[PDB]
Amino acid sequence: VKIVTVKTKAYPDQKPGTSGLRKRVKVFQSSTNYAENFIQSIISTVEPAQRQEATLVVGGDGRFYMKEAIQLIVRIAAANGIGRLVIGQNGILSTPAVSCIIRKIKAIGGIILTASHNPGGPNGDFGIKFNISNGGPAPEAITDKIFQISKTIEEYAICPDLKVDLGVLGKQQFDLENKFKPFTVEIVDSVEAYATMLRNIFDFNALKELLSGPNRLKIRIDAMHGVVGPYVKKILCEELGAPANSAVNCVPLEDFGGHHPDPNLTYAADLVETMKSGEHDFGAAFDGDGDRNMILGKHGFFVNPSDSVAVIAANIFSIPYFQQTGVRGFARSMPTSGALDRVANATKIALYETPTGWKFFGNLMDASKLSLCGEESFGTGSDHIREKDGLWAVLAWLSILATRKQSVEDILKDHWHKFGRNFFTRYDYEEVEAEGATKMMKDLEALMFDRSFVGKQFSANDKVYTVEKADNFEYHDPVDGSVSKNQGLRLIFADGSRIIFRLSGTGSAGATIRLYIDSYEKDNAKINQDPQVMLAPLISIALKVSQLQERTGRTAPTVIT
Repeated sequence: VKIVTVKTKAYPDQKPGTSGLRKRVKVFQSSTNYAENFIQSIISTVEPAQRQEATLVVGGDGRFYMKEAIQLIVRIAAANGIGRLVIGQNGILSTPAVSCIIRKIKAIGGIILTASHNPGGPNGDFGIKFNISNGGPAPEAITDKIFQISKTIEEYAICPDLKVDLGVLGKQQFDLENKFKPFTVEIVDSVEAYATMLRNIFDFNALKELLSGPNRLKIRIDAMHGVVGPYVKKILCEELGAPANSAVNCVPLEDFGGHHPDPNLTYAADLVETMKSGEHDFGAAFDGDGDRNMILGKHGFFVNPSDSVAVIAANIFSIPYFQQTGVRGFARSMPTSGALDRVANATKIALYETPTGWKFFGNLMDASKLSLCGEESFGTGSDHIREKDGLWAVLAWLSILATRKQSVEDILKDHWHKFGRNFFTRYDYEEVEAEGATKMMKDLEALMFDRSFVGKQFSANDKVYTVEKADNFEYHDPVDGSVSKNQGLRLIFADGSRIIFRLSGTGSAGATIRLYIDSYEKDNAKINQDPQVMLAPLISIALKVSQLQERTGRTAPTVIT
């Protein structure tokens, strides 16, 4: 094969985010050298002398355009000097799988091809997510160096001619012009090292007895035709012996079957109506790249992502991996509820509150300060890898069910009766007109920082909301030293009830108003009723303290999660 150089005109908008360069498919396929240029930028952050002894792990969630994009990574990685590429078979490799392989084979980094929950197809999204040597996402320091290069690029190296076969397992060797070392591509099974890792984490025998045996937990797993499909079939059906019909939508489709891979009650409605009938005992779903998870009990019983990390924390020793490794720290993102904190307090194990997004988690896990962690955005994880893991949260749940021999609903009533219930909901108030939102946060800040603000009692119908604290939350990272300022408006009432405001604004379309409400409760009687009734005073109070409709006109939430 020959190494030929292509002259190129650089780009203004290729700024990689904390989740890599995301853009609608059209940008990639119609814009001359868009992809080619970004791939060559990623590769160019790798210093020349290290290219030969290096192995990059490549692979994606399976959406449209994944394939010739991988074929681009190959020819550019090859001309560029990269010694070896370990690609999942047929390009498939889930996000938790790509971290697990990087970490395992001691690779320089991976190049995951996933637009995560954002849809796929000809007119849907795409994206090049770069991860680094520890298996986690590239840090700001690295993402921006990719940015400085994407913007100033003149020419990229390529082997036009080179075309590997993604279906065939095993090693393929190619000879590059005037190069004394061959370029090695290596096709790995997509599920094997990942299931091998899971095998030493969990007790697959206890589980096999639970899914196969006389008592047979009748589970229902929907994979929304995303990357987890193979992994669900292989690990739950073949190895654990789950009846083949337990796995729904487990075949990788390019457009995810014309739908959104978002694991939430709204988007994964199909699974939820099927779960309503009562046959099944357990249900669960995952997003695009499968590092997110939705847990469901008999008849549809929604286990809130916040309460969930807290249940796995309150039964963590039921898992073989925690019993031999030890739990050296608990953690969550600030908008996520206080349920994990009622568990974390009971123990002399550290608890960290952090801004939204894995790097925060990642840094503590590398600093050996965190073992189990969660998010309210349907995210759960541990230090076993360096990204979140959908399927690992479902299996931790099945291991608790196996040890406990209780239904999911009873597990939550026991949790809320020993720990107390943090009622939680989330109001997504989509895209508003800039000027109001900015004002409301400012008036509320002026109101919240007042000399007479704290100590004051607020009320409506039942509970008295005495303000014990107030601020606009910022974080000082203990590891890379960064300070993430103004992360969210915080309202803290003495019993534990909170209200968080998160303004994800864009000088492009408009600005998102996120209303997060954590309402704690400890009464034996008040706990078992519905959250919308139990949170209602605190929901209106949020509107009466912020004076929400007053500067926006918005009545209802676009999405309730």
